[PDB]
Amino acid sequence: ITQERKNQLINEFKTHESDTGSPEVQIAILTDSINNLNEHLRTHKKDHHSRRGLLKMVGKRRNLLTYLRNKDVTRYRELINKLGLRR
RNA sequence: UCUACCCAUGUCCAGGGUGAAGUUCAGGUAACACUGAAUGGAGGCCCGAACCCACGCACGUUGAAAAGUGCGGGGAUGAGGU
RNA sequence: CGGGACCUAAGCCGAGGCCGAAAGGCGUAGGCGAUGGACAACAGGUUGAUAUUCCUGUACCACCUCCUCACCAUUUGAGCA
RNA sequence: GUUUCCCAUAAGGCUGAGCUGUGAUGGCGAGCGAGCGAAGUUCCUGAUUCCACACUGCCAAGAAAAGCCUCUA
RNA sequence: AAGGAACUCGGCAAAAUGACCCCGUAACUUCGGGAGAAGGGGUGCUCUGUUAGGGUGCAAGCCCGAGAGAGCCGCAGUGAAUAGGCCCAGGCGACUGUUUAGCAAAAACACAGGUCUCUGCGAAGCCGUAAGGCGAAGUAUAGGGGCUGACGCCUGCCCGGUG
RNA sequence: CCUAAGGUAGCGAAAUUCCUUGUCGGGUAAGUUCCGACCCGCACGAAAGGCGCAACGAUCUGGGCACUGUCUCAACGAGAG
RNA sequence: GGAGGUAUG
RNA sequence: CGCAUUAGCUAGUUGGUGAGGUAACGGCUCACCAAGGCGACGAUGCGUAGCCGACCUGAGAGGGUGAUCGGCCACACUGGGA
RNA sequence: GGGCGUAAAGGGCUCGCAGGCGGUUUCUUAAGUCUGAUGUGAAAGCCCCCGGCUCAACCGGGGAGGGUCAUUGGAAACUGGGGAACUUGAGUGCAGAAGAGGAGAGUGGAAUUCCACGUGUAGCGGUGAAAUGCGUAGAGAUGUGGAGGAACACCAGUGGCGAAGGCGACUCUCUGGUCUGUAACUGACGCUGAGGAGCGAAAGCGUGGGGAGCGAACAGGAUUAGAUACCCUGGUAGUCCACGCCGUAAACGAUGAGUGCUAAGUGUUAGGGGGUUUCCGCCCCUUAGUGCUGCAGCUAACGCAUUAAGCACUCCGCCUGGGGAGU
RNA sequence: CCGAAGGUGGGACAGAUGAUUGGGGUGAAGUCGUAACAAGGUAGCCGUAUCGGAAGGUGCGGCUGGAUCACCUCCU
Ligand SMILES: [Mg+2]
Ligand SMILES: [Mg+2]
Ligand SMILES: [Mg+2]
Ligand SMILES: [Mg+2]
Ligand SMILES: [Mg+2]
Ligand SMILES: [Mg+2]
Ligand SMILES: [Mg+2]
Ligand SMILES: [Mg+2]
Ligand SMILES: [Mg+2]
Ligand SMILES: [Mg+2]
Ligand SMILES: [Mg+2]
Ligand SMILES: [Mg+2]
Ligand SMILES: [Mg+2]
Ligand SMILES: [Mg+2]
Ligand SMILES: [Mg+2]
Ligand SMILES: [Mg+2]
Repeated sequence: ITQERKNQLINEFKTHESDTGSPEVQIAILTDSINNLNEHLRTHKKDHHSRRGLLKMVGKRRNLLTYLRNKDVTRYRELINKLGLRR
C-alpha cells in the first residue's frame, strides 16, 4: 500500500479533519491491504508466511466492524456500503 | 458374382429412458473451497422394433430347405448393419 | 426422367521410360472409371397393352440468325476471354 | 493473400423453407347418367420431410474434379 | 382334481413375471453404479366438469390435461394382444466386441493398460528376381516385432546351460 | 553334501489334489456336488504374471422363492397327418 | 575456577 | 441418573380458522390454511431406574441405599376396548 | 481440598465462531446480591426436654430443626442491562531501525563425478589386517576445456528473523511481522478460545521431470562359533523439482496463552535520550530481545530465580499405579 | 371410520454360539542368540521406511534424557 493511496483513503473516510483513529479510517486501510494482499497471493499461492499476515488483518477488520456495529449501528451500515462488504 | 480383409463413394438405425463434462443462479467465505438448484446433452450408456446375429428347445432329418421353420434369445449410435 | 456427346474417387490402362532368362512387371504425361459432383417441365387427359415421352394447357435450358429494336465501339478500341 | 489507415455496430449485401397473387374464363370433383356436375372454406393436430450439417457442441478432425464467378495474358 | 421338482445328468421344456403411476429399495463399490434391486400399492365406468392447469386463437371454438372427492358394476378393470421372473453364493474372463458359413460362442481371440526389444530415415520390418512399393506423404511422444492383458497391491532367487 | 540358485510374498483338495466321497464347519431327513476352513501343494506361484476385484456375461457351478403335466399318473378337447 | 557451543553365568 | 465411541430431531409435528369431543383448557381429534417448533443452557437415541419422607456412612461437603413404616405413582396371565 | 520442567499429565503451532473472563469516573435500573414481614416445608424418623414398661431395647407427650421455596416492601457497595465521559489496555497516524521471515525470477565461485585431449607409468583404492573392486585396453597423479546435479566455505557470533516446523552464496520483483520515539487521532474496540480452518522437520505415497554426491533394499569381500550387523568395494528407491496427498517427531525449554507485582551483578543484539566534544569514543539513562551468575520466594531433590519452576488473576489443554495398550 | 393381535417384506439394533485364526497375560529350573544398562564394547532414544530366526540392522531427519579428549564464548 503506497503512501499516496493511504492518504486518499484516510482523507476520504475520516470522521473529521484530524481523525486517524476512527474505526471507519482503520477499516478502510485494512480493506485495501486485504485486497492488495489477496492479489499478491493469487500469484504466489505458496507464500504461507505472508498469508498468515492476511489472517491477522482479516481478524482485525472483523473486530473493528464488530465494534462499530455495536457502538452505533447507523455508522456501521454506511461504511460497508461505501466499501462494498458483505458483513 | 460365395466368403476373409482392405480401398473409394453412398445409404440405414421406430420409439422411450438415464443424465457426464461444461455453464448459470442461489447460498457460503477475507478469498477460495464447499453446498443446493437449474441449464447442458456425454456414452464401444440402458430398454426396445426395423436391420444384423444365432443361445436353448422342439420339429424337420429319401426335408418346404444339400443348414430351414416355430417358440423364446443377443446386439440394436457403434470395434454398428448394408 | 436415367446414361453418353460434363466432372472426377478408389482402381485400371499407359506414349516415352525403369526393371526383368523369355513371357512379362512397374510406372510419368495422358486417359478410362459412379456407388459421388454438375445439370432445363409441370398439371390434367388418354390405350387392351406406353407415358414427366403421346394429346391439351402453361413453362423452362443451351445454341443459331433470313429478321426487328436499343445501346456501345471501331487500334488505351467496344466486346470476348 | 498480407500490412497500415477510415468508417460502423448500422449499412449493405449473399442466401432462404415456405406464404400471396397469377397460372385458373382451366382442370379435378360427391354423384347423376360417353356426357353432366354441387360445395370445394376455416379450425385443431402435425412430421422420420424441408429451411439445414443452419445453430450449438465434440474429437476421431471429417474426397476430388468440372460446371459457376472473377483476374489479367 | 390333490401334491408342487418327488422329474432329470441338469427345473430341459413349460409355467409363472411383464405395460403405466406411486411408495420403497440391501451387501458391496472403481462412488458412476448395483437399481426396474428387492418388496408393496393404484388402474374400469358415471357425476362433480368444455376441471386445477396448459397450447392455439382477436373471440367464439378447438385440442392437451393431472389430482382428488362422491357414486355404480363384475369372479377379475394395462378385463383382449403386445411388454423383465427374482434372490443368495462361488469359479473364469475386467468390460462392449470377435470366433470354428453347415455339431464347439466359450474360460478361447481382441481389447484399453504394462513391459521388453529393434529402428537416426534410402529407418527397422514387410512384398517383389529387380524396378517399384507398404511403412509414411510418418521421423524415436514415431514405426515394427515378442510377451502380458482393465483397475488395486505386488512381481522374489538364479547369468551355470541356451539365446 | 550338491547346485547357477535352491520357491519369497500371496494363494492352496484349486479349471491345478492321484490317494479322495481327505478332515472339520455350514447347508439337507438324507449332500461323491456346493460353501468356509485346514495344509502331506501326487504335480500352485509371481508379466506362458501372483493375489484381490465393483460393473458386465444366451459363461460354468451350488442353494432358496415364485411357478407349474417335469413328475406321482395320467385324463379330456382342438387342428395337421 | 566453573557451564554452554563447535558370548554367557 | 449414565453415554457424544448417541448430533441433529419433529410432519398433528409447531401455530392459526372452524367444527367435533371432554367434568374441563388444550392438536385432545378431524377438515382447511401457513412453515413452524425443539436442540451443544445436550434435543434425539441407547442404557438404567418406581419417586419421596427417610435409612447407612462421613468432621463436613459429600457418597451409597429407596427393605420394614408413611405419602404419591404404576401394574394385576399378555394386548386392546368399552 | 490435588496436580502437569525431570515422578502420570501443556495440545507441534497459529487464526478464530460460540462460550468464559474483562481498565477508570459518574448517573440510572434493580437480573444476580443482601435484608424486613408473611406463607409453606404432613405423620413417623434424627436432635433436645420430660414421662410409662422391674432396667435397656421399645412406647408416648411437648418442642426444636430443616428450602439456591413463594407473595409482598426496602438498601445499591459488587456483578449484569442502559446512557454520558476518561486514557493507561488495545489499535491508527506520523518519524526512524535491524533482520538466513516468506514467494517468484535470475546470476556467481569452490568442490565431487563424468566426457575429450596433452604430459606421463605401474600400480591405485581400501583396512585393525586384508580382500572384493579399478588399472598396460594406459589407470591413479598432472594441465586445459566442456557437461550436469546438489549444497552455499570464510563471514558465523548461548548472533538475527519467524507462531511453530524452519530460514545461511549474490542481485532484483512481490510481501508479512516485530522493535524504538512521538503524543496527532479512535476511546475498552481487549484476553483466552472447545468444536472448526490453516500451517506443520524427516521418512513415505501419486503423476511427470531430474539424478553429480550420498545412499534403505540388494550383490560381493572381510570379520565371526554364527554375522541376515558393525568394517570394505559397488549400489536401487530416495535425497532434488512442479502439483497433489500424508499430518507424524526427544514437533523439547520434556515448561500453554494473557496480564501485573517482586534485590542485584554481568555479557550481547536493534533503537532512543543525555553527558565533556567536529568526532572517535568513554561514562550515564532508557525500551524491547537474547545468555550467565545470584537474593527473597518456590521445589522431594536436582534446580528456577524480572526470559520464574516466585506472588497473584482470566481462559484453554491434560493427568489419576505399572502392564494389557496407543491395542 | 378408527382399531389389538396376526401375516408378508426389507432394513436397524442387541445378545448367544461357531470350524478356524490372531496376538495378550501368567507360569522352580527349557532352547537360540545378547538387544539395553559402563563409551554396554557400533552412544542411546523418537518419528518414518525397508530388511532379518529373535532380540534387532541400516537409511533420512530430530533430541541429549551421550562417555573420552582437544578448541571458542559465558560466569566465579
Ligand atoms: Mg449400447
Ligand atoms: Mg437392446
Ligand atoms: Mg437384407
Ligand atoms: Mg450416379
Ligand atoms: Mg432330485
Ligand atoms: Mg429319481
Ligand atoms: Mg428354460
Ligand atoms: Mg469376456
Ligand atoms: Mg459379449
Ligand atoms: Mg458351427
Ligand atoms: Mg452353436
Ligand atoms: Mg493371455
Ligand atoms: Mg520373475
Ligand atoms: Mg503356471
Ligand atoms: Mg513367468
Ligand atoms: Mg491371467
